[PDB]
Amino acid sequence: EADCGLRPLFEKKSLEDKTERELLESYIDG
Amino acid sequence: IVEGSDAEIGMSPWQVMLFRKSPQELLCGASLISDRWVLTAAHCLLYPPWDKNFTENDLLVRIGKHSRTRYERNIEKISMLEKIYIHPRYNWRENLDRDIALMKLKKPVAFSDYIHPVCLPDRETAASLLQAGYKGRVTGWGNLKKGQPSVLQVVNLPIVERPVCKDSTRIRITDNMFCAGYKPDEGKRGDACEGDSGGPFVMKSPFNNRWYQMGIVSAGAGCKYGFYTHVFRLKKWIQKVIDQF
Repeated sequence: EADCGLRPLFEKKSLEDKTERELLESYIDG
Repeated sequence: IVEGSDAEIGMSPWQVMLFRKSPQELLCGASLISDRWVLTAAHCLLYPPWDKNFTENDLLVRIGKHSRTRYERNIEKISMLEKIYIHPRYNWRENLDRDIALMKLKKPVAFSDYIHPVCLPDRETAASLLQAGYKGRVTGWGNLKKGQPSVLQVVNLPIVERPVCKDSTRIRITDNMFCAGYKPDEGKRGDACEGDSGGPFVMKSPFNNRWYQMGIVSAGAGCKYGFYTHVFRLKKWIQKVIDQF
């Protein structure tokens, strides 16, 4: 709850899931 | 999920599965927002048009799951629904307005690398990330088009402008909801199918790297745009229920 939103096997290890970048790119545009 | 793909283990530690007791099968999806609280759609439990009225004992929640069917020792935990809270102003007779529900667990579940709660939005986050064009993420074990996915599916899709949401249907989309999905001329497809309802619609905030639940799967586009519950719009209600217990 104070550590919510951060994934033990991804954020907590500096790893990016298969397609999250796509989301990031959306904020930009492409 | 349609046009999605097998998710990576622990890629969504807040995904919750609403498993029915008989016939034993998947009913819906949900998210973990605390050690005792689960969030899902209202129609996943109570929907008169289909003679649907599930009591707390009619099922339970499987948390930290990956496979759709296989039991998963030392990975998934099973909880017992203590109480269900459907939104008072949730109407089904017209358009699933305020299609949301809270489920409290009889016993708090411990977190793991597979079980972890997601953060709820706030005006800043919501107001900044809830913008047409921006892509959110949805997950679930819902159907595909066999039509049964082996493991949890995942897909990312754009938020559609409220104006466009409206025209795309005769349903009076309220402000407690928002539509997401691609326009037919986008080429790429992907949306929440039946079974993914009650599932989390999330976004990764760039201002703090954490994942936030913007919506709940209310009306998957297909298997047109999908309709989701505006989580922030109803945050006031959520707390009211939380502080209440």
